Amino acid sequence: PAVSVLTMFRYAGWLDRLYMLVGTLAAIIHGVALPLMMLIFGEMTDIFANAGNLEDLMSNITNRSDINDTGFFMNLEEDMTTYAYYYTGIGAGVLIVAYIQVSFWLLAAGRQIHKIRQKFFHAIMNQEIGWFDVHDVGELNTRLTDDVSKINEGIGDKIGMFFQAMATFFGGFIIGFTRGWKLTLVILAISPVLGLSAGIWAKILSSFTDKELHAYAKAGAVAEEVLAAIRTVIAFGGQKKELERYNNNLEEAKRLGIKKAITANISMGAAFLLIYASYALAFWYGTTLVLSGEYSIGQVLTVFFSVLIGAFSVGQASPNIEAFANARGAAYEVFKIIDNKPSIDSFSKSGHKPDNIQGNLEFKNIHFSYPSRKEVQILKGLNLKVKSGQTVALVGNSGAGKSTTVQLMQRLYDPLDGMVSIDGQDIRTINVRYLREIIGVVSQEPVLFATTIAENIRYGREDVTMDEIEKAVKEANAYDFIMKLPHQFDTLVGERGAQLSGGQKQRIAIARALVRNPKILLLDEATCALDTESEAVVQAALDKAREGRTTIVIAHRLSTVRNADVIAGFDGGVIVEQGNHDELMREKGIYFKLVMTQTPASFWRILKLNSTEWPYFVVGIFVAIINGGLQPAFSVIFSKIIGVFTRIDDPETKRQNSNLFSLLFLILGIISFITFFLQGFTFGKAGEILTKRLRYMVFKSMLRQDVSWFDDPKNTTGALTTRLANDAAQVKGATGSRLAVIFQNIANLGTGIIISFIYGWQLTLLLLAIVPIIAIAGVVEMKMLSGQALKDKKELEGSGKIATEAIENFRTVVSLTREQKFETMYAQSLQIPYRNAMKKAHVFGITFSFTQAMMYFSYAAAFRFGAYLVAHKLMSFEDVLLVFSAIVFGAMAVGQVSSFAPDYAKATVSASHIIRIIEKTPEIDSYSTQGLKPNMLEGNVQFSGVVFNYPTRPSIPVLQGLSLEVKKGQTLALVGSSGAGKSTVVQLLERFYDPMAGSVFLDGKEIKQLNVQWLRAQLGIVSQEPILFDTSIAENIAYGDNSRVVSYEEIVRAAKEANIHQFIDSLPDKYNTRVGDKGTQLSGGQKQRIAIARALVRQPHILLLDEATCALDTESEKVVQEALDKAREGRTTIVIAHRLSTIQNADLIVVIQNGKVKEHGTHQQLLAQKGIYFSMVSVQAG
Amino acid sequence: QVVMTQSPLSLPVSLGDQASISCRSSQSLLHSNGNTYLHWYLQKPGQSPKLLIYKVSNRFSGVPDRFSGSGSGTDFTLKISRVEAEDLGVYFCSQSTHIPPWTFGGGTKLDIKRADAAPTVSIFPPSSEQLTSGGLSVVCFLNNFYPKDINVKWKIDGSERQNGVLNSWTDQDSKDSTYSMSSTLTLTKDEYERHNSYTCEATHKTSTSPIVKSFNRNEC
Amino acid sequence: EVQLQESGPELVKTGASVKISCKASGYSFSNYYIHWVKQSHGKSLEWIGFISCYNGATFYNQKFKGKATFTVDNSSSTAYMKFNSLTFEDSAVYYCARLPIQFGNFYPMDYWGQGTTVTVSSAKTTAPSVYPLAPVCGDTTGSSVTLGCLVKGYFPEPVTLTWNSGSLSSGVHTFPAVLQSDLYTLSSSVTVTSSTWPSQSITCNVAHPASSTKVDKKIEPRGPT
Ligand SMILES: O[C@@H](COc1cccc2ncccc12)CN1CCN([C@@H]2c3ccccc3[C@@H]3[C@H](c4ccccc42)C3(F)F)CC1
Ligand SMILES: O[C@@H](COc1cccc2ncccc12)CN1CCN([C@@H]2c3ccccc3[C@@H]3[C@H](c4ccccc42)C3(F)F)CC1
Ligand SMILES: *[C@@H]1O[C@H](CO)[C@@H](O)[C@H](O)[C@H]1NC(C)=O
Ligand SMILES: *[C@@H]1O[C@H](CO)[C@@H](O)[C@H](O)[C@H]1NC(C)=O
Repeated sequence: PAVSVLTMFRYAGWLDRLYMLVGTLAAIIHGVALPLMMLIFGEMTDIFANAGNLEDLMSNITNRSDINDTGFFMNLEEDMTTYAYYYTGIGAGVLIVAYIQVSFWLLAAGRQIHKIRQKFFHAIMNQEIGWFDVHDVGELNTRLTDDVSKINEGIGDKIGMFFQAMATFFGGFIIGFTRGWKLTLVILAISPVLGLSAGIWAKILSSFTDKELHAYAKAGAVAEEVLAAIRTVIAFGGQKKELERYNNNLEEAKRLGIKKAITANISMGAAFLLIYASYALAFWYGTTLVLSGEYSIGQVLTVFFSVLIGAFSVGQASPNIEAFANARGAAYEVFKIIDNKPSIDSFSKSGHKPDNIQGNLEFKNIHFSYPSRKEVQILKGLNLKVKSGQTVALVGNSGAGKSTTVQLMQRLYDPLDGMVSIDGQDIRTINVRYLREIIGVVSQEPVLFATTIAENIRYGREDVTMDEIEKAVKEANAYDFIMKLPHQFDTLVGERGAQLSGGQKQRIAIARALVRNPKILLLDEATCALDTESEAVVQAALDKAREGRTTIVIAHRLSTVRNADVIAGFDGGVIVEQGNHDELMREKGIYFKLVMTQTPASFWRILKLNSTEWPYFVVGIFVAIINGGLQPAFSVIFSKIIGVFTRIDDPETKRQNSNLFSLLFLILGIISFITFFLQGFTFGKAGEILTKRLRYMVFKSMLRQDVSWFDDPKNTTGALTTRLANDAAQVKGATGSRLAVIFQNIANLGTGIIISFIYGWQLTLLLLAIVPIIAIAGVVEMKMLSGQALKDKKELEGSGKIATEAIENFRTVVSLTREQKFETMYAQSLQIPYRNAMKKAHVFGITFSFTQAMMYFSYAAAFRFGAYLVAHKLMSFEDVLLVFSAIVFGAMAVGQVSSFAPDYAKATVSASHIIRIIEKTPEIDSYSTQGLKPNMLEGNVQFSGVVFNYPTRPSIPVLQGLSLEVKKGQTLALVGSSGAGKSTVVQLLERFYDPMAGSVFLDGKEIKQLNVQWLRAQLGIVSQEPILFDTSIAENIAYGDNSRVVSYEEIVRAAKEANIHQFIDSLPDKYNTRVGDKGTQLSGGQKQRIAIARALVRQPHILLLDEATCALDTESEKVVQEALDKAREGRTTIVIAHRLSTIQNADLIVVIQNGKVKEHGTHQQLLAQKGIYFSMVSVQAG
Repeated sequence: QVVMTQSPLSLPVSLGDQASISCRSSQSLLHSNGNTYLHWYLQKPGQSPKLLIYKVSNRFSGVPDRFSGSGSGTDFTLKISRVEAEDLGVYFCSQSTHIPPWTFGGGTKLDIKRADAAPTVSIFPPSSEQLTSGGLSVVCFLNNFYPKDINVKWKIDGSERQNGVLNSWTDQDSKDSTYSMSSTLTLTKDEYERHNSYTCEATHKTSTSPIVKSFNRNEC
Repeated sequence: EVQLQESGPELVKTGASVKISCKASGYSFSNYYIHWVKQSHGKSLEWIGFISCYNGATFYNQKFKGKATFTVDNSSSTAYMKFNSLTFEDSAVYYCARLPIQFGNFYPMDYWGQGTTVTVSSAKTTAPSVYPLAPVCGDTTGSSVTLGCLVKGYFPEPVTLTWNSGSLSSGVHTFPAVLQSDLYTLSSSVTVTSSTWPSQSITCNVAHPASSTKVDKKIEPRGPT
């Protein structure tokens, strides 16, 4: 997994190589600016030191002295007239050089990652459909955003700072060795340790922003799986249990957070302990080297400052090589996708294009297996012919040969043996595209793309006129209801717009198939999922669509298949028998068995929120001042050591004053290491118990909130797991971090302003003019070096919608072959923020260049007027060092501090969300404890006139006056048409909502006065596709009854009546077998039996069976019906019914339509009624 | 401008013992810091002056333990303890702690302490070639004395003459440890025809009797 | 190794300038003040001035202001002074000392040049006048005898005098050159026995370079006059 460096630079034209060449040279001559800045600082401090020693020698020089000493400063006043020119030359050079290095690398990266991103979406959309099912689609989408964003970060900007920092290294040691080699080697003895501390500090500085959620990822997985499965976790109880389990995963993430923050502040503590120890070593040794008359103070500042910025420039270059290595590892599988290759190329123009095709269609001896598992054989020796205009319907045992025929006719896969022909010509010698345009597909579940109706007709064929769209919609029997919706064709559909029903989406999918005008029509289970009222109009539209077209239909419930020309039956991938309906009736084969089976801060509130661990805060405040105290203290002792070398004292008192100041550097180092070791410990631990307690309170709060709150489109699962995870770690910064900021800065700058005004006030006013822009330089440089000021990832979230849409709906976007239109839309949505990023690449280059240039110009302007003050004797040089080091270096420190800490806008909007959510009071309070709670177990249920509206769409009504009685032990099944409200009765009887009017009675008593946990304790729900949790078998079945000790033995009884015990007894690791993505994948029937067992552990007196069409399993269909029949024998049971075999034996069945019950009676009595029951039973009679 | 009166003037040290040299300033050499800044230097003829002691009691990197100094205020002393034959030069005391003149001391030679002896005298008249050319020069040689405190006396006809005199001394002879000097009068030719008695005398400590030598002009 | 070496002796006529040099070797030259100090013959060490030697920032004594001018040369690492408009009161021995700039006044002038002597004259290159000095005629009472030869009136320095062509070194006393009427004067004597001279030979071999002169005065006794 490693691209070579030259193979990575494959998408650069002739221009971008010139950009990175000129930006490389600009990196080289930008990196060498700062060490020669330390050179010029060395010469000027030799100017001031020599003139200060000469004038301070002869102050005993009366008579006349008014022009002697003033002339002794006429030395130093015309000499800095040219060092002001050197400083403004380095500044005016580093302005354009710093400009051209940063903007050129960002621009080369913008063009490269524009082409890599666009062509990577090309090469994903040009990939075969068998490769699609091997590789998980969500991970491929996350690869599309993440992996290209990673090669973006590695390719452009970090490897400009790499050459900058390495040129700073080699230039720093070249001028270090050419000024003085002795002290260069003395620092070079300890420079591995300095370089290592610098490297670890830079690496924890860079990010520092992304690797913070790995400890949380386990508990975040727990919270995600329970919020994804809300309607079974607030349904079975276990709010307390899953709350305990998330708490238990949460405390470990708290512990790893503690270890993270304490190791981060150890790693900063060794950094400042080593710069303030190397200050002591090099001013100690440089002192005992300039006291011998061997160096000068300008050499010691030059060679020491430049060598030490060199050693720290290494570690400044440390994370860039690893970001390049991560970029190269990402580019191995991006480049490995975009190189090569499909065998069936949907873009090529190679094969023939025969016109006026009639559709004589042939399968000959085809043998095929899916590429995910070669070992099972799906189709063996299959032979078919269907000639033009004829209709073949293919039926048999499900899962074998039905849908693979329609997936081979589109040439989605190549068969291993045999040949498939169209019109006598082999399909693998014709072009793939022209193949896919002459065939129209109608899938089982219809998909709509998030744009207008007419824009979905554009995807069918792009050059269609609006009149032809109107005729195609009229032919698809969709015109009258589409004229009735509020906006018009321009109505927005998708996940953002209004939600159409399944038959509606399906017949406009028919309208796409009709606008393509195909000669061959393929229908794969077009009406298995649809109810009895919409299937008539859909079957009318499909019977209109079949006129004049060769048709292949794969479908269950073969009611109208009789009219089709020939029926073909499958067994083991082989069609055993073929003919018209009546021949398959006389044969008494598979088909006759199927027909007889058929028939706002408020900031003080956040400190009040964190008003439990006040002792931490108190020690934190007392420790933060000590940080702010030691930043001017460095400028004080620094200007006292260079202030003791610009006077003329005794050699022994200069030796012992400099030993005092060197030791005091080391004391500053120790009392720095302790003070933000434990400052990081106390604000880190107070903020992390704040975020653990705040996560636990917000999650306990969210498990209480009703189903009404989860239906809110502002409250999908990504918004709540992302909101919880982000807005609990932010609010740590809203209180705990800001007091460290304000007290560090107020001691830092406050003390610097005060001591600087005491020692000389004019120069402090001048530097006070400079003090905003150089602190801006601190914050802008720290936002540059953290990687924060370049990435935003909120301008590409308008272009990730279409990419995500095209990856997830890839079967449809292949079967109508609109890879090209999606490449176009993604290309333009990529090109607008491309243009913006091209403009921003100049603005950030000029603000970084400009404000660095303000630092260099700031040296110039400070020391010129400093020379003028010193010249008229109304200051000294240690005072321009004290007020310059205090105001300026304090300004850099308040920039670095005020940027290294977290934000404050995101922190306060986060705390507005958290304290806006944790004090929310639910309507139907679940964690309450009042209620009647009787010991009755009869359970005669009675709905009386229930009126309900779903709160996500309160305009449309669903239930109006629904009344029905359910006696003890009997069975009521409920059926009806679409939009009736039949799925709502489970949610109303379980009291997810209360009705507006009417009443719900359990056992003569209104539910609204009973306790909700007891009510849900005596109800056993069995959902349609059962949700299984990520744990073993015994917990998933034992999850049924909580607040109980449940015995292991008790699991076995429920598994017996759920008919899995005999099947489990052959499974590996019978009862502690883990289930999920890693363990065995069970079929939908076996999982359905597991949900039956989970409902059977409770032994409830009411059983709610929520089951739906259709079951293709044919090996567990009968055992799930056996387990359901064993469960319903002596229990009051309400079933939402779609299988017609369960309803004959029910004691009563209820047909609901538009919230109204039409009629009642037994099955055969309502059959003799000759109404809706007899109509629904009469549909499958065909 | 503190004018240092370094008191020795010439110091007769013997070989293998201690001799002290005094430096007496004329202003208090005590700075505001409690440090007295005067420095002692050695100086041999022909070579450079060496720094020897600094800040009356310290010592410089490379000089043996025979050299230590003491004193304070305006009285200062260096101690030549156990003198060798290698340190025989002129010693002088820097500095004024009050700058800018950096006033140095005068100087102090050293010596060998030979036992005393009276010099030898001889008068040489003006040569015949100078009588031909146009001048006169009477020259009194007097050799091999000790110490360097000798006063020569020219007296013409028993009368004083204090101008046109030429004294010349030699240095410490490093084998015999004595000195020598000679005096010379060059006068105009005509004056030799105006006097007879020319007398050179030696006033030295080893004889209260003056070492007189004389000649008259006419005899030979 | 720290050494300050200076140039050779100068013999400059009155009025013209002379440029005298202090070459430094073995240390960091760009720190130390270079003090120029003056020593006359048999007087205290006068202080001429100094230079800052980083940038040539002079400071002159009040006596030697104007009639002395200092300068440096950083590349060859030398110091200089041009000492213009000479008089007779400026023939002396000039030294250069180094003082640390980091603590001046509080630290001794620790390393010194060997001293360059500047002899300021007004006369022309003159032939000497070598005269024999016999003993006074009459008695010869002492068995030891002293013979003299005086070299009178020459210029310039030096005269290489030698007794008996170098074969006699048993009492050779050769005095320093005394100056009179801006013309030098040297004397010499020897001591032999009364049986040596006038029984054996004796002569004074006087050699002056600049007049290319080798006078051989064999001394004779004073006879009748
Ligand atoms: O700001 C520019 C240039 O600024 C100047 C230009 C010219 C003259 C100057 N004179 C004095 C001060 C700055 C001057 C340099 N940044 C200074 C700040 N670095 C930051 C940083 C951040 C916080 C605390 C200390 C440091 C220092 C080095 C370092 C090592 C690894 C990663 C980041 C950094 C360190 F850990 F030791 C980046 C480069
Ligand atoms: O303001 C200070 C103090 O830093 C902090 C103190 C307290 C709290 C803080 N919190 C967050 C961030 C920084 C904090 C940071 N400058 C950052 C900029 N330095 C620059 C600099 C520039 C380039 C590469 C390395 C360095 C680092 C030191 C240094 C030495 C001589 C001349 C300049 C500098 C060095 F070569 F080793 C000065 C210190
Ligand atoms: C001392 O210097 C000042 C400078 O103006 C001058 O006025 C004063 O006359 C000087 N003193 C003497 C005695 O000249
Ligand atoms: C230093 O002081 C003296 C006093 O006369 C003066 O002549 C000289 O010009 C002064 N130096 C300067 C640069 O003014």
